[PDB]
Amino acid sequence: SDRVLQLKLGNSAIVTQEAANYCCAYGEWPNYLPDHEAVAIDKPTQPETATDRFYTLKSVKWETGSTGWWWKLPDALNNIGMFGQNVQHHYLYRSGFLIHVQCNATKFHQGALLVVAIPEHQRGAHNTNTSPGFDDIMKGEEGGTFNHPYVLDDGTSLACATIFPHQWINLRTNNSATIVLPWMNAAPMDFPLRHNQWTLAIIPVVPLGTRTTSSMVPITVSIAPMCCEFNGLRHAIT
Amino acid sequence: SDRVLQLKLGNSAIVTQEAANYCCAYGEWPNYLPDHEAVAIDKPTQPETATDRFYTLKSVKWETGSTGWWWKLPDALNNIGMFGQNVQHHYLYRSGFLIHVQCNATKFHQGALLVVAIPEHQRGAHNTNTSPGFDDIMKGEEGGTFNHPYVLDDGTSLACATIFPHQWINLRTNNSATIVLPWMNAAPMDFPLRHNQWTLAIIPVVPLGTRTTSSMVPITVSIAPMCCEFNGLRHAIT
Amino acid sequence: GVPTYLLPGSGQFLTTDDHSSAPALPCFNPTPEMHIPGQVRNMLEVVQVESMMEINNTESAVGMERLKVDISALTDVDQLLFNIPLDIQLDGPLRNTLVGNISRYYTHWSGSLEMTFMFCGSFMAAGKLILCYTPPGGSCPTTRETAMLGTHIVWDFGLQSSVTLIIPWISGSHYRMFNNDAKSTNANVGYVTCFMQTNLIVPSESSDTCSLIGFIAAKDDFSLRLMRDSPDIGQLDHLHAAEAAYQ
Amino acid sequence: GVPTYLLPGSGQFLTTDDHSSAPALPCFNPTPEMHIPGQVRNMLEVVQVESMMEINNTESAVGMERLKVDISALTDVDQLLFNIPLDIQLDGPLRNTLVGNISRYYTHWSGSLEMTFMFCGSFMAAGKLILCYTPPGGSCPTTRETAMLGTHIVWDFGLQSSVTLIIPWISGSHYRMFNNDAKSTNANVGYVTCFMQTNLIVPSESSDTCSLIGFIAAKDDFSLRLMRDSPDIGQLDHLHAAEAAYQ
Amino acid sequence: GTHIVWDFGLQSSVTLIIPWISGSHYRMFNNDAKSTNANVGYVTCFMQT
Amino acid sequence: GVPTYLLPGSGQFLTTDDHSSAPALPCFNPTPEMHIPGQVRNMLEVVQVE
Amino acid sequence: IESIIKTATDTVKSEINAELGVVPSLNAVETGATSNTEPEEAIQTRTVINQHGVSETLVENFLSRAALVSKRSFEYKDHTSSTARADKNFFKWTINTRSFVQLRRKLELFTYLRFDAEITILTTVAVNGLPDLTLQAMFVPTGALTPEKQDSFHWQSGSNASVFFKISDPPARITIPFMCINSAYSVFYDGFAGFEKNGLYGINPADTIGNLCVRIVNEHQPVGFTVTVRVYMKPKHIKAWAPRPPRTLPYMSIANANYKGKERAPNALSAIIGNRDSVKTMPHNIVN
Amino acid sequence: IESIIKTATDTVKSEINAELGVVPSLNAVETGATSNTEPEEAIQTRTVINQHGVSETLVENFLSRAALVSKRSFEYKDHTSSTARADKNFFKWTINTRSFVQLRRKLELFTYLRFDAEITILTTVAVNGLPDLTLQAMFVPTGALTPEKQDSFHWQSGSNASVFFKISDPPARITIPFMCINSAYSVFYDGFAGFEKNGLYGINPADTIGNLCVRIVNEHQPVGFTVTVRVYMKPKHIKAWAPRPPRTLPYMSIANANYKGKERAPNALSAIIGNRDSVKTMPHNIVN
Amino acid sequence: QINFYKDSYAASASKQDFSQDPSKFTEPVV
Amino acid sequence: QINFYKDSYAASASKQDFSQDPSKFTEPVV
Repeated sequence: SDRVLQLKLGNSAIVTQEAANYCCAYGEWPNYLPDHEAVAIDKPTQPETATDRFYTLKSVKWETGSTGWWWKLPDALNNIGMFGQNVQHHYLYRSGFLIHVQCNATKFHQGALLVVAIPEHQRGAHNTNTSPGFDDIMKGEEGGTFNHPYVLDDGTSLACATIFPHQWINLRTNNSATIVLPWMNAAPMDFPLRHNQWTLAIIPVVPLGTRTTSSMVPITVSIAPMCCEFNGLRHAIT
Repeated sequence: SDRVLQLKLGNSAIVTQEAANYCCAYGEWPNYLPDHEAVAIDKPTQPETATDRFYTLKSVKWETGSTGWWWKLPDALNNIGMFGQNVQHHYLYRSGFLIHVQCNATKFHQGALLVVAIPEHQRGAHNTNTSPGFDDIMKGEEGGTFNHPYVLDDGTSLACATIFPHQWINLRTNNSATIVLPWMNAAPMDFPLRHNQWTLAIIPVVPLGTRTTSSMVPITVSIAPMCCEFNGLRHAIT
Repeated sequence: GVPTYLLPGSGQFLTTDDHSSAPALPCFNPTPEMHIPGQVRNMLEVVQVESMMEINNTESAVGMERLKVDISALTDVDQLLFNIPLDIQLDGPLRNTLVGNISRYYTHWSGSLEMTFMFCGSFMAAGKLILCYTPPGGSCPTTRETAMLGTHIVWDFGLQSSVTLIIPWISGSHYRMFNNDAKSTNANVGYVTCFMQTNLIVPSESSDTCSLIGFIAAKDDFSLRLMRDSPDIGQLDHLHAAEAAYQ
Repeated sequence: GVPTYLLPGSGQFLTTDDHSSAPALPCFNPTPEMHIPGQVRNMLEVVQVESMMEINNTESAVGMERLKVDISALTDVDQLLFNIPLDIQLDGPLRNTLVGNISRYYTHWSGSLEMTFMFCGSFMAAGKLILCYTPPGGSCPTTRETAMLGTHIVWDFGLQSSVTLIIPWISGSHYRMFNNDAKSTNANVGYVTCFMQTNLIVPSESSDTCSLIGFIAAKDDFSLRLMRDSPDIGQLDHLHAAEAAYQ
Repeated sequence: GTHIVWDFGLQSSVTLIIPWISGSHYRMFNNDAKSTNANVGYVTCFMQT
Repeated sequence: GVPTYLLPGSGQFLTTDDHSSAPALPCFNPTPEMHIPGQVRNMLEVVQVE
Repeated sequence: IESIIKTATDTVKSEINAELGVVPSLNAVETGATSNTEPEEAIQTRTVINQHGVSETLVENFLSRAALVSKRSFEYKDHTSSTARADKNFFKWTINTRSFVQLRRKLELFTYLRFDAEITILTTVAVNGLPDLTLQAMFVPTGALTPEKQDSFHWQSGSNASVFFKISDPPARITIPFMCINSAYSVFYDGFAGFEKNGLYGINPADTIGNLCVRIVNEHQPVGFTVTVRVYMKPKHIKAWAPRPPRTLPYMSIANANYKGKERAPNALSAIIGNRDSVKTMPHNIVN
Repeated sequence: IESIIKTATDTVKSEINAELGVVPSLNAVETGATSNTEPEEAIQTRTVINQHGVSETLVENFLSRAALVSKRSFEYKDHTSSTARADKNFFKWTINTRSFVQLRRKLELFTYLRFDAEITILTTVAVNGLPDLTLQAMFVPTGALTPEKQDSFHWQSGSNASVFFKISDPPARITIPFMCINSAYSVFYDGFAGFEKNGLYGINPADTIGNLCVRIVNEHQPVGFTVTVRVYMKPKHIKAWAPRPPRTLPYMSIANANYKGKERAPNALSAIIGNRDSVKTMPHNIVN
Repeated sequence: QINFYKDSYAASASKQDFSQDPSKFTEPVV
Repeated sequence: QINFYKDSYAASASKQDFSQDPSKFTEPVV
């Protein structure tokens, strides 16, 4: 019953027939900023269909020697569509996210995906005291490959990464994880071009293995912003 | 509607047709000393028409290279009329003031006057540790020219001088500022010949500029004492 | 008697502690409270009063020329006249203001600002200006097409000689810090720029170079917390006659 | 005044004392509380979340191969696949878990555990496993006839891809200690072993070496007390740039 | 644009609803496929995975 | 016991402080108050005399 | 309109306003009133329930922070051979807010102040082991007889409020009341104290608290010690009237408001705020 | 379902369960939910009234233990000949939870923390008899003017909250409030502080408390002393959001989450948990 | 708060007077 | 418990909040 799932946001819609469930992250559904929590006094633009929709990122090739993939939000979406133009034209944004990660293979393939959405993923560089620069963190639409996903690239543990909002894409059971992220920041709104609240992290805990003809199995990510607000209108930056 | 203003005090009266408003200083209108605040026990003489009237000071020539003008109250009025004779014959006085500064030019002239009434304007001398003497402070009816009005001659800022009761004579908009000063002293009454509570300060923030024939533009000051009391009768001093 | 024990923090002089202390002069009768005009019971009364900006904080503006901005008739279209650094907590045109000098006794500040510009040309001088508050993130806008996308006010020169550019409190955080870093997301406020909407147009008998006095106050939204000592004042040695206060 | 006397324990700084202390910034207004998602008010919320065991804590399993257990088709009958050291408080597969890292901030722990094993073979891969929690006292059972006498779960591989081996709280004592002695009656928990119930049977196009991801959480029975500092972290010298926090 | 993402499982068909997005109430024939009164849009299909 | 802490101003002898102090002679019975003429309870009685 | 304001004010939402006659952005500075243009009236706002407390900007909380007002290191030794200018184990101090500029600029924000001084006297000692010296800090009024020796008979304190305290003790804290003859301390006194023309300008003795004569009660010890006595004043029960421009230029003296300014901007005479290149030059520009 | 839980939950008794359709041991990890298989639902239990309190696992009790955050031994002597790098009788310290790894790993369990710092400053002294030195610990905000000398005029503390304390006294304990501009301290800040691309990654200055400038109030004494000032921070009134994996690898720096790991297991990069022989090898085996 | 002295000035600082009137400064006009 | 200060943050640690919700972690699903 819960294996089929249609997610209608804006003009976008995604059906999936092998779904596990959809994780409302920390039991919290996205909402607009209420008046008692509001800080910016000007009226925020809430486009409600130009941004609240599935922006499908570039697929990444799920392979044998793959270590992982990570997309930082909203850095993955700051140049895509009307979410990107609202990001560049506004100082503030407040948006939840509805990540729907697509990855399917045959009934003969095996593998497990830790589709985990990490709030405030302060990365660390390996074997140096220099902090990761702007190019090492803000990859944009492409995302980044994990260097050491066993420690989640910040010295922590992958083994405890299920404390975050996560779902699993076990190619045996399902083929789509869905994580519905609220606004996770200490501030009510924030500057999108220099801060990323959620970091979608996709990790091969069990690698792609089969004995049949090796078709390309990619991992497609469709991140939908939810309940977007934008304060502080100005010229675009990009 | 508020551009015309007639101020009837005693036998004196002043109409003005380009007025901004009249500033009741710190939201306080002058009054006589009440019995619960009274200190001197003898019955004060309250002449009510011999002093409560506009004593028009000498006009000062508003020019290009002018730095400013200041009149200390009641030092400007301790030798003028029946206010001056009540000052010289009495140890105490308690009087509010109604300063009406007149300065008009054509509709082709430009300039801005910071007509600001500074309570307890302890002046400072420049580039010396010697305090300003009696002649540097108690100028009398003539008043004094500011030496460095950008710092109000006491190291403070002209930029914050609008914290005091002030009005502006912008020759574009109006031609008369009117500041209605109450009794501003920690003591209820005081000795007039050695203390000055209010200091009217008139500062060229925008200098007098035009391209027409350079008529003399002066600044005329008409200070009216209000609600005068005088205790401690004796012989005159002058 | 009463079994007590000293906590950590016993016998230490915190400067900002609030405890009743021993009266030196017992049964003292203070002077009775007289109604003195203009009582400040809260420093945000002082902050909400307008006070002149030094927008002309350049060289060759000596003293009082720093408080006014000289605008002229221009032959080019839509030119920049001035831009204002909006760092209250840092050095700039807002520093020597009532909103500025009081907020430099604090570190975290919130609430909306209020820029008022009084034109001081002739009555015959007609002109129009735009006053664009750009929220931060990008560079200071140098063309008017870049700046009017932000929060602005267009101002005609007639009977009323002043507009209010309300600088709205647009921040992600509840407050904003001092950091000595004017380019920080926690500290930067934005950029107020001014452009010729049309032009400053004077006749042959008015002065061609009119002036603008720029004020800033704060609004009722304004707030200050995390009190610090002011960086506006310093003390290298003892002041003069301070040794004579002991003699 | 008030006749007092200092007790023993006066003027001493206990680190874990709970006393009201002097506010440095008086009449401070903190930032208003915003509803941030996912508040932890009790660390047993963090413990009851599943988290991967490193059952494959061997050499030649480099990095992420330690989180999964490779099981294969076997020609012998009823073979041992893996066994799990159950010492939460000591080093072992349970250490780098949410039930493990939080309990190493404590010494005495109670309540039932919860082992969940997610099979990650193909959909065509069919198999059955037994997961025997043996209560302690004897050796780790190496044959299945020895181990299925204990608490076990038999698990078929079909639509649902995970069982829960509830490790019941079987202890004489109310809690269990850390001692650096894994063989103590107060500290030892037992042995979870896994055997082929039938076999892992894959077709010719599935991979012959399927995987098992082993999770452990705790239950609502779980409890922790006697807080200590974690042995999972150490500090030999000062960290880098820690001298630069003073400069 | 308006899209639908479709998984291949038990149900073997999606419906891409082409919504009536037009300024005009109707749409013409003109022999001009590039006209604002006649052109409808473009349905494309891409590999999701 | 009672968690206390010493303020600044602890252990200092202010001369004009007004605190109850330890009686040297306990259960002392002072001499009974006799009506002596001309009690000054306020020094402004002394001042108002010519 | 006097009203109780505990938090900063809320922001009401507003809509598109296109109205003749009502021009709320247009205001008159020439009246002297600060512009009453609400943010609702100027731009289009949302509903914001502002919970920011204004309590730390209270003038009581502004000025009731115990700031330094006096500091003398003075030698503690045999003074039989020393000159007759240094402190022979005692110092008089006319209690004076003007000596240290952080508290001075805060108290010179206002014209009239009504506060109670909470004097905390921190005595600290250095060797030219440390002794546990006892100190007397006799409060003498303004102009009254100040002692001439360490062991002079003015220190017997028949009526002057002495406070006896030790170095090993917590710092001696007394409360000087509101001791002005007027209803507020004249922070600035535009006038003269005397009736003759020789009086010092600006120095009202009613603003002056009094003398703080501080001696070390112990006799002279065979080795000399440098005893530094810091005095901290906390204004409390504060009523404040008529705020002023904060002083921008550096102070020159404690007796007056003389000014010289820095040599260059910032805080110079010809240029208080630091200079930039042009009026259209942004100094801290976000260049990417 | 939010509920008040004071003790650990009771265990109900259960019987033989042989039921089609209801498979409580079978659960779905792929949903991300932790398995709701009760111990009653998996094995056959008895009635257990569990009275074990959960109060010591409270996040308030977890983090309100006063842990070390700063430690400087600094020389206390004549600094007229010393180099211009060492502490000339004062040290500034940007208040920083990241310097010591026991409190750091506890505070980095969560993403967002809302706590009040209960700063206890333990000053201890050694000789290069012990003096009873008085210390000032002036709390400077983040980035504000820090003093340059021991006897500089920044220490007069016109508004900065100085705490004056002695070595012989009990340790000075003050309460730093919740001083973030946001509604919680961002323990991890995935982002940059500045608008330009030169900003330091991970360091939110809103997470930074401020500076703790600590000097010794006494002058220099003829012999030199090594004064070690330990600062202990107790988080209190703690609200905590979004817990994280505890850090397994050793810390490299205080400015970032860089990792190198140990050379060998345990806590190495390629192997966090210590190795064993095989997956079917039990290390601590009861062999009799 | 505590105030075991006989003088009302000797008490702690009265940090409770939230009555403010900015309209005698921002709108000092009649 | 005692709290003779004028600031509510200056009090002792509030070790009384026994409200917990593990179901936003153990069952975060819809």
